[PDB]
Amino acid sequence: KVFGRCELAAAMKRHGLDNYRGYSLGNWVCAAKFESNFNTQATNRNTDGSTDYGILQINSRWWCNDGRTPGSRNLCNIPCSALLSSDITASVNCAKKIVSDGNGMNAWVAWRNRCKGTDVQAWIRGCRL
Ligand SMILES: *[C@@H]1O[C@H](CO)[C@@H](O[C@@H]2O[C@H](CO)[C@H](O)[C@H](O)[C@H]2O)[C@H](O)[C@H]1NC(C)=O
Repeated sequence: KVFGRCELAAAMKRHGLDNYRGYSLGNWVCAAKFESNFNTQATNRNTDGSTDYGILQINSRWWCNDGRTPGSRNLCNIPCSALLSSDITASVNCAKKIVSDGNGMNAWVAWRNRCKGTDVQAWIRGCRL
């Protein structure tokens, strides 16, 4: 499913991401925009053989099991395919663990490179949240 900008903002807010660990909602919407372009089915292979999954492009090397990343970790205790669901719940719960992992949103390279330090509020502008 490809979410609408405000549609995703609403879904994320409902799942308690607005200000989770001090990161305002716009940060999360911005990260999703550049990581997957709001598409829950996004997958991208990484250099070391692992793969990123979902709207938030979560890595199989550490967070989920895809059965093909020899010696990876599954810290979110879920199969990576669960991160591709039109229901973002699993992606949100796993992201909550990632952002609390000590490096905040820097875990998301698209966020560091294109969101961090910008007017992230523009991303939820116009939405009825
Ligand atoms: C993207 O890849 C990053 C590098 O592998 C990864 O960051 C690592 O996460 C580890 C989690 O146990 C640990 O904190 C390392 O110090 C850190 O470099 C990051 O989590 C990945 N991002 C996502 C969204 O999967």
